[PDB]
Amino acid sequence: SPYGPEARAELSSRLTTLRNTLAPATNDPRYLQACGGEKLNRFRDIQCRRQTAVRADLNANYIQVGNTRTIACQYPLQSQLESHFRMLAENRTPVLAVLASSSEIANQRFGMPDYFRQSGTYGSITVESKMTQQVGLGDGIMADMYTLTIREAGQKTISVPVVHVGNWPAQTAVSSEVTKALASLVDQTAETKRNMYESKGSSAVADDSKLRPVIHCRAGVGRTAQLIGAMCMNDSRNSQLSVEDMVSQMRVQRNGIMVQKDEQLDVLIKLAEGQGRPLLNS
Ligand SMILES: */C=C\S(=O)(=O)Oc1ccccc1
Repeated sequence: SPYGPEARAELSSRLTTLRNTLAPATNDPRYLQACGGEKLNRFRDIQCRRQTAVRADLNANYIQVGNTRTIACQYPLQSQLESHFRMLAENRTPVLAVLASSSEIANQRFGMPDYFRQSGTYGSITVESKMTQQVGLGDGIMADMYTLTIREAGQKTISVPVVHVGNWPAQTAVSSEVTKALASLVDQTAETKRNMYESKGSSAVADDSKLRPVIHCRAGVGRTAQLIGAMCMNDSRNSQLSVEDMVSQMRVQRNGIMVQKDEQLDVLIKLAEGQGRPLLNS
C-alpha cells in the first residue's frame, strides 16, 4: 500500500532519523551562528542552515523543493526587523505568507512585532501597511491580506503583497482542503506581483535567488513547512517529487525540524495521495 500505515511508518521513520542527524550541535558548522552576543535564533534549538542562509543575521534560508524555490524564516526579532525588511525588499518579494496567529503576535511575551499589520519606522526604513482584501479559506480559517510598502533613502520603494492567516494555531495542521486553498492564493498572489516586475522589465527575473515568496510562522518550520510542501505539489513541474524528498530537502536546506508536527506531515501525505504522488523513495 503506497499510503498504507506501513508506508507512512517508513516515511516518518526515515524522516525521524534525518531530523535527528540534522539536530544542531554546539557551534555546528552546518548552521549559522550568533555573532558575538545578539540572539539570532528565536528558538535556540531551531537553527538556520548556513549553506542556504539568506542573510548573515537572520534565521532564514533559501529552500528549493524540486523546482519550487522559496524562503522560509522565523518570525523576525525586534532587532532583525531592519535586516528583515531589507531582505524582503531585495528579494523583490512577490508574496509574504505569514502563518503565525494574531494571538501569538498580540502576546508581547512572544516577542513578535506586528511588523506587517501596522505602519512604522525601523531605522532608515519606513513601513506602510495597507490592508487590502480578506478571504476565507474554509473551516473558518481566514487570509488577511495587506500590501507592505518598504521605503528607504537611496533604495528603491518596494511594496510587498502580504497574505496573513490569523486563525492558524501553531503546532497544528489545517484541513488539507484549507491547506490547499491557501497554497493557491499564496501562489496566486506571488504570480500577480511577479508578473508585474516581469512587465516592468525588472532584472530580479534573471537572478534566481530573487522574487522568492517568503513564508514563516513563529519558528518558521511547522506551519511554514506545511504551506511549502503544499505549494510544492502545487507546482506543475514537481512531477515525481516524493513526500520523502519534500521533507528531506527542506530539512537539509533549513533544519531537521521542517514539517515539525505529524498532523502536518499527514496533510502533505494526504495532498500527495490525491495526486498519486509517491510518499517514500524507492
Ligand atoms: C513556524 C513554527 S511554528 O508553527 O510557529 O511552531 C513552533 C515551533 C517551535 C516553538 C514554537 C512554535
